[PDB]
Amino acid sequence: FALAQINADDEFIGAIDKESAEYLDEYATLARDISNSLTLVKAAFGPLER
Amino acid sequence: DVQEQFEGYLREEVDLLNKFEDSHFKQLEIFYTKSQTDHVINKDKLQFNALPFHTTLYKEINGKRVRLGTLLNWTKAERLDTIRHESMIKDERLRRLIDFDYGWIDYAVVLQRYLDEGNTIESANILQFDGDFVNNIKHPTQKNNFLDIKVIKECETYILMKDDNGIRDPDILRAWELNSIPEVIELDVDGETKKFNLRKEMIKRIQDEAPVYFFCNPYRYAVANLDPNIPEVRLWLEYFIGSEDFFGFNGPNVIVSKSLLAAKRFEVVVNHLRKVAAFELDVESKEVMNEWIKYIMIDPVYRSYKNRGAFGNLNQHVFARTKSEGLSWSLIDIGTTNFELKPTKKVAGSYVNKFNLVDDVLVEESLKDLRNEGLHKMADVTRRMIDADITPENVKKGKLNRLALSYCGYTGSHSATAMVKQFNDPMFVDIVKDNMRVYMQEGLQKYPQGSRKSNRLDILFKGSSTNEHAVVNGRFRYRSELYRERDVNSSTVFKTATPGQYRVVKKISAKLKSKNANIVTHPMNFINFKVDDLDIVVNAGSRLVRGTRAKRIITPNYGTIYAASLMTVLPAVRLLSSRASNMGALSTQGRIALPHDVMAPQLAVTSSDDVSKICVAKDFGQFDTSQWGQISKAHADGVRSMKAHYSMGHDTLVDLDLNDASFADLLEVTAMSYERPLKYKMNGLVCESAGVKSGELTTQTRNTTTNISHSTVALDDYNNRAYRLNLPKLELVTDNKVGDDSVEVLRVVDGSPLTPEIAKLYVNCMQDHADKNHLEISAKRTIVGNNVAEHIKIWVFKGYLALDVFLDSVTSEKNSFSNLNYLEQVNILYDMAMTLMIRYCSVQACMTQFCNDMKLLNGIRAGNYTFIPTPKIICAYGTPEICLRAPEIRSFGRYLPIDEDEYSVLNDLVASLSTNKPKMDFVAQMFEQNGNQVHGIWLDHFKRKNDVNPDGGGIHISEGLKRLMPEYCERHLNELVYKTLDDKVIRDYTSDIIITNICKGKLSKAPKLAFFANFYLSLTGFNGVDSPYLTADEGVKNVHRVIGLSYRNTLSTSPTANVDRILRNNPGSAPAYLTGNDILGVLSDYPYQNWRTVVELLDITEPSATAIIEVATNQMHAYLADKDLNTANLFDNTSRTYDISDRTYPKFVNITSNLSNSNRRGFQLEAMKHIIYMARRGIATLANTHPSKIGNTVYYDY
Amino acid sequence: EKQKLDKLKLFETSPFDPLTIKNNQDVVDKLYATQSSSIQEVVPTKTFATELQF
Repeated sequence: FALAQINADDEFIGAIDKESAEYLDEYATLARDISNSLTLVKAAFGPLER
Repeated sequence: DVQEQFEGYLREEVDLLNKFEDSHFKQLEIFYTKSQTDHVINKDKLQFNALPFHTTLYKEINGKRVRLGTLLNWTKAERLDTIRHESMIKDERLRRLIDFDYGWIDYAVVLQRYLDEGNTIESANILQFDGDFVNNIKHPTQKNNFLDIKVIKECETYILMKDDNGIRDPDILRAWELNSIPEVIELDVDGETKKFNLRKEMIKRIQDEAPVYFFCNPYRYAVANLDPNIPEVRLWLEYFIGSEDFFGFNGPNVIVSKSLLAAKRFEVVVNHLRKVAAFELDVESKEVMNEWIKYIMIDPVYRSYKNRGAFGNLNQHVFARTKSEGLSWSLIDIGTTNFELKPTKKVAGSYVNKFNLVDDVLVEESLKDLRNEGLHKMADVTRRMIDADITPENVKKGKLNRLALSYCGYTGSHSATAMVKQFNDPMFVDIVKDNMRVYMQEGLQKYPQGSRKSNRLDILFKGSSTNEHAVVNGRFRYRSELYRERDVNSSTVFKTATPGQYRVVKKISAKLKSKNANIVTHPMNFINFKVDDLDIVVNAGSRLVRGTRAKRIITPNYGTIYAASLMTVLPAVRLLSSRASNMGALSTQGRIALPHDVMAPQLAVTSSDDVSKICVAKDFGQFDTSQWGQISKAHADGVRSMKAHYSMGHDTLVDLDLNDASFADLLEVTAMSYERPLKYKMNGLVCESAGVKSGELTTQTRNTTTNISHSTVALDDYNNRAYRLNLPKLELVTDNKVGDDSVEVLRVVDGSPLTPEIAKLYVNCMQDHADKNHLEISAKRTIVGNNVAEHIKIWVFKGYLALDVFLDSVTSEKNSFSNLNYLEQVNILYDMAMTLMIRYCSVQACMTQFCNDMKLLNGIRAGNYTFIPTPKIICAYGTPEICLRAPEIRSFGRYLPIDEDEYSVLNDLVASLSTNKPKMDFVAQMFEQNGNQVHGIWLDHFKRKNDVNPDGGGIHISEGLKRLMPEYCERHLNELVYKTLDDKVIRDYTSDIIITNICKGKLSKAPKLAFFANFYLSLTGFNGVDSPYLTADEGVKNVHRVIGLSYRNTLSTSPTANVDRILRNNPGSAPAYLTGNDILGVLSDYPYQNWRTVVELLDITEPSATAIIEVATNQMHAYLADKDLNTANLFDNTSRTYDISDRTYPKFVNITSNLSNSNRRGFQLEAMKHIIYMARRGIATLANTHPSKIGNTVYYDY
Repeated sequence: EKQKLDKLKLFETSPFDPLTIKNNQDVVDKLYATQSSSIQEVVPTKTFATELQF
């Protein structure tokens, strides 16, 4: 009923750019951690049995 | 960012309020010693004893304490010897002051410090008795034909009349040493009469001629303000302690010691101090006031009476030749009621074309008289101001002469002498007869209810000087826990069963002299009329005026003549008073508040490039002698002319019954009252009048008719002369004619500029028809010009306004200030300060004066205790809620950021400060002791006529409805009679109740606020026009520039007045006793859904009922806003000058919600308060009902 | 500073404003008590009216 008009200010865009950098860094770190964990789990643990 | 600035300004307001209260308490800490205890109103328990001399009453609420006020217990007066006592007083001069009356003790010790500073004052010469006065006493009797004067008959008092061997102006009281002849022989017809001249001149003249009634205790004021180091205070002291001139006050009267008019010097010096402080006069003005205070200290009053004429002649021509362009306004739509002041560009250089008659010979004669008196500097500055430019300092210097005249205060001539002076052409009589006839015809056409016999009783009730009145005798008893054991005496206060409670009785026996009480109790005097009532005498009243103007004498008509006048002449007066929009200026209503609107045509003419338009002002004096004789008979014939329209009538006057007499008889009796001489008495002197007679409700009509006839004949004569010798003719544009003062604008027909020949010819008036003395007096009285005009103490000059200065609150007639309750006194002071701010006084000076006035108020006195409440009651509800920096806006204190608990406790305090229980108790006991007082005619006349079940629809009949309903009318009527009577005891009981309730911890619960809303502001543009009030403060002029100026057409009308108009216009529809206030209150009690049923139970016929319902529906906001405050003493002139109406609401208030009209208007005024507060600083804002930025992310619109 | 924020949020937490609250309260106040017993038996109570309109 009382929908507001979304207004994009310069400060919001700057904050969004900062968060874009943060997300890029965090995605890269997650990828590296996943690769390391895959290597560890392949090298360490073998098959399981009943 | 306007909202943040507004919030900061409110916070500064709170800070200023706290500082002001703290300063008040610190200042009161010196008059009484430092507070000894802090008594908590609720937490602590005290038994009304063992409380110290000075205590601070606090109240605790929500873990916080607020400062209610101060209590003073006069039993423990020993503490007061710490600051003031006879032991410290040592100097021999002040011992006599102490012995005369102890009230000076404080001031005395203060004076001693000055004496211990080493400085000593010198004695001053007191002027002695001038023997020639003995020749000026005349004792008239029948032997000398009462000195051959017609008006005087049956006189047993002396008269001060001018004589060759007598001093000039004998009536005016002179300051004299009291060692003058105790007993002087009088040379009457027998020659053996002896008169105690000293006794009469010391007793009668010190009270009748020169009353002094200070608003506060004069000793306290002298201590607070009269600083010895001030040169004026030193000069007065030289006249006060030097030569040992002593005076004091006992009860209401003044007692002197060695010199007459001693207290007048005190009045004059305090007036000098206050006026100099308020006006913020420049150094030159300070010098001329030093000169005047030196010159008139010898005789406080008589010197002013000498220079009245010179001062008037000089002030008439102030700014006559001004080179300055000044303001400019448009002359468009000048001849209609809808005229408004609008700006319009004017080409420079119009000053040479303007011309104002100066009558230079008289100006130089007045200047020479001023030099002879020794007022050289004032004469020089007035002469300079005659031709100077326009500046606030210049206009203050011009009005400085009237400032000087305002020094004396309330001064009047001898009562009997004033009586004898005041009391003593066929075309003209034809014109005045025609004008009176046309006025009577219009009045009878507009309001014809008087003729009908049925409406006579209602009109008589709604509408004195009757010989016989009833008397009420009884004893009023009440229980007081406030006195002491010592005070118990068998006469008044009785020791009762309770150890601490006493019973105080006061014996009353008083006559119900008021018009309404006499009307209800004794109507046969008003109704029945005998011929002999045209010959009986009626007591007269005397009213002194501020300044040195002539004393006013009021001569009421007799009751029967009053009823006849109500029936016949009242419609004409009512029609004359009513002026509405869309009417021509030269109309009956148009020809005859807000200074700018009333003087608007003159204000526009005096600032205009057009030079054909001229302003002519006429003042008529001593026209009662002209009113004697022919024109009185002309008025009588004009009234008689209406008898041809009414059938039943008698040839001559006969005794009649008011409700049975035909209208012709009433018209004839009014004509006889108009034309026959009437007898009046006061102070043992009886006089007869055949002129205007100063009869109430009739002076205005007769005076304006005579003035209209004068103007008509004068204009016709000038036109005839202009035809005889070739000169451009004149034509009347608009006119205003109030009392004997008239101002009209005349336009030259051919458009040629005004010439001194034209002005001279118009001034000459009746040339070759009357004596040269008439021409001379006409020249002295009137003025004609294009630059400066005057009317009812309003001075207009080149599009600028100037008000009068004779207005203050320290000294008042009849000392009524000292009788009212605390809140009424606060309201009176506030109102006087407000009306001061519009003229010559800024917020700084006026607010300082107001704070000092507050600091010296007497306080609630009861028994031997005194309460001084906190000064923060101004912002509280019930008092005018004001912010200090913006005092004009009333009821603005709610929005201030005061703590909620603090504001609540303040509201309860101010609510408890006024109670209605004592009046109810007094009325109830009077009824139980004296019984019924209403006549049987009013008992039978007020009966239920609408034929409606009293039970109603079974709805809840409240107390007010039962009071006003017809079947219970009789008791209600009696209450009115007993509400007429006023006596000391009700207010002493009120003070006692206030004291007991306050100290016991009982605070009355304040009523809720009708309207309250926070409005959020935004920037916007200007709308108004610059203020003609040049002398006014900067804030008011800024408000005029932002919002605008108001007008009588656009001015709002109070709902009570509207309901009164509706009731009066339709007599017989509603009971006569019903007033607008009562109906409005009972409607405000009930929900509107049942309002109709309510008006059925009040026996209101349909024409009044529907209109009353509509008024209540549309105008309940005004009644609800001012419900809890008695606005009888509030005439907010500065607030009225602002334009707050429907014309300015759309540009400054934005309300989008759907609300009823009353609520909408109330909230519009609420927004207007914020708008005015902001606009006082020159910022124009728009109010909205919603913030622009609720959240840091969200922003709102519309 | 929290008081100003709370007062501002009051405007958005509800669709009413003090003007409209006063207008609505001017309708049901004293309405039920004034009428007779029989009419009172066939009209809503004041608390009921406040519950409906708020």
